[PDB]
Amino acid sequence: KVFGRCELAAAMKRHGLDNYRGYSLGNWVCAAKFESNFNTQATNRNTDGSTDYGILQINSRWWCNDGRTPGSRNLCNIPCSALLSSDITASVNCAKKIVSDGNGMNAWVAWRNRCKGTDVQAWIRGCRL
Ligand SMILES: [Cl-]
Ligand SMILES: [Cl-]
Ligand SMILES: [Cl-]
Repeated sequence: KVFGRCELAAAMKRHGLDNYRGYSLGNWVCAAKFESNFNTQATNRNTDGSTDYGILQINSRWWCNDGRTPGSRNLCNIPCSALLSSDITASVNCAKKIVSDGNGMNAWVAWRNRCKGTDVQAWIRGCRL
């Protein structure tokens, strides 16, 4: 599924992400835009052999099991393929654990490089939330 901007903002808000650990909804929408272009099916391979999965490009090195990332952890206790669903629930619950980990949303490289310190409220402008 490729979410529309406001559609995803609403789904994210419903799943408790608005101001979760202090990060306004715009931050989350911005992150998803640059991580996956709002596509729940996005996968991308990393140089170390891990893979990033779904709307928030959650990494098999730490957070999910894909059975092909030697030495990795599965801290969200889910198969990586569950992060590719049209329903964002699994990605959101895992994202809550990631963002609580210590470095906040800096865990998402695209958030740090493209969203952090920007006018993130523009991502939710005009949306019915
Ligand atoms: Cl915002
Ligand atoms: Cl593995
Ligand atoms: Cl959803």
